[PDB]
Amino acid sequence: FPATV
Amino acid sequence: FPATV
Amino acid sequence: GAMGSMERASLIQKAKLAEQAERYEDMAAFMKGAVEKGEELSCEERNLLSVAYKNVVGGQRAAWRVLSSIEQKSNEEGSEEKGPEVREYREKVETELQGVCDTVLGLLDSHLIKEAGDAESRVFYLKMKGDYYRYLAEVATGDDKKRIIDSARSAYQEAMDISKKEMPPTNPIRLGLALNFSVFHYEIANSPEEAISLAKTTFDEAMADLHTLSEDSYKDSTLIMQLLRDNLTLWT
Amino acid sequence: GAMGSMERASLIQKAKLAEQAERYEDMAAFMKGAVEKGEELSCEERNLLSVAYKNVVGGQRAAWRVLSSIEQKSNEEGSEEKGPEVREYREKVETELQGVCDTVLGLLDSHLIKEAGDAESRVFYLKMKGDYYRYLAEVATGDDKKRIIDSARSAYQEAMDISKKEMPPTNPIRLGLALNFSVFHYEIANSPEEAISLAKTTFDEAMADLHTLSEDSYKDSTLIMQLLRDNLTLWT
Ligand SMILES: [Ca+2]
Ligand SMILES: [Ca+2]
Ligand SMILES: [Ca+2]
Ligand SMILES: [Ca+2]
Ligand SMILES: [Ca+2]
Ligand SMILES: [Ca+2]
Ligand SMILES: [Ca+2]
Ligand SMILES: [Ca+2]
Ligand SMILES: [Cl-]
Ligand SMILES: [Cl-]
Repeated sequence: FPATV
Repeated sequence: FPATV
Repeated sequence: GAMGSMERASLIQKAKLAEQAERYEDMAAFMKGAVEKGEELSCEERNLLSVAYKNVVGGQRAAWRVLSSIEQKSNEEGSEEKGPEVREYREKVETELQGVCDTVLGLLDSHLIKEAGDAESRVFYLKMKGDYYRYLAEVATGDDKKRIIDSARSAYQEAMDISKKEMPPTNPIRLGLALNFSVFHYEIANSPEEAISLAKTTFDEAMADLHTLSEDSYKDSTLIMQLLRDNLTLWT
Repeated sequence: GAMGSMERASLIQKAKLAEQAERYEDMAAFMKGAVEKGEELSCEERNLLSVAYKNVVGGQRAAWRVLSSIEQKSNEEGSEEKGPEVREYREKVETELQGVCDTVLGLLDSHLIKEAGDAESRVFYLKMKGDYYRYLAEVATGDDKKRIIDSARSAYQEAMDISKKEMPPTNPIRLGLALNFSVFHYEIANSPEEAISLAKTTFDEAMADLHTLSEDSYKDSTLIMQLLRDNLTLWT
């Protein structure tokens, strides 16, 4: 999964 | 802490 | 609510304790109580709110993905019938996840967003609104999926518009907003070229403004820039 | 209860799904429901029960320890007064932990232990009884602490007596019982010499019986023996 903050 | 199962 | 009898300051104190103890459901309940006191949140307080719910919904999302994968396998060619239990349990977790998202969206709508006038606060809450609609979109399959996606998009877009007018390109909130909106484009909106363009433009514009920053601000901005680069590497 | 309308087999199926999803509170609720159906549990089913509650109480214990440490620091010389909130929140977590322990002990008393006639089942449940009284003892400070300790001791001792008569010295349940009872002696009963003697005798008697075992049984027994050795290394 891609990075999120 | 010591090991328990 | 449940927390109506506890002082605002005590709720905040206990949210911080719950964080230290990794009791994120408790942390979220304390911060819900604090929001429902009706006063605006400080920067530190809005961070406590976001951390608490991020961790609660994050665990739900991970569990949902496990169960969804099992369910998908159960529906393949050659799979033995096992009854309604996988679907029922995936549905249970899904409903809990949707409830948490609805809770956060409710706090934002009653009344955090409307009383947030400073750019930093307003953008922070609008990013949250986009994020929690995005999480609803991840599990949506019915006649409201389009509308959920559009709600996420609209919130992110308003946040982007404010952030570009009012914040420097290195500002961490601006960077994190762009990171997440780019993921929305890739994973939810079926727009990988938009996702890539946004991540690259954001990275580049930040790079050009790093010279203005202190050592500590530089550390924060570069850390988020590395997440943009990580996504670009995944996608290209 | 809450699970009264769900089939026993569906509760078991869903406990296994909840395990895969790392949803241990759900797993525990499903297995409580299964126990309350009134039938005896298979080996696999008793393992699901134990895993679920171990993980729930394990998280509570870790949180309690964090909060207790903060509380102890708040009571030192030179510590600024911060009000009742640390104690209140430690008390909240403690009460939740005690409730989970009471729930498990209740299942064992109504009616798992009394219907367990085979040595392997009876020992398994008596070990659980000792473990959950031990967890109550870890947080006990009042006029019942002695009685809680004695309840743990009594359960472990009955389990030990059966295990020595009815099970080989390499049996995993026997080994794990001894491991935990040895920790009870060291950490709860203020008897480190008893703890050390029990761990060493258990290890040695197992070592002498390994020759009787298959490759797979050998792997299980040696893994637990290594935990005995790890504790001995910590204590000597
Ligand atoms: Ca007040
Ligand atoms: Ca649904
Ligand atoms: Ca305002
Ligand atoms: Ca500005
Ligand atoms: Ca039935
Ligand atoms: Ca207490
Ligand atoms: Ca029986
Ligand atoms: Ca035997
Ligand atoms: Cl269910
Ligand atoms: Cl509390």
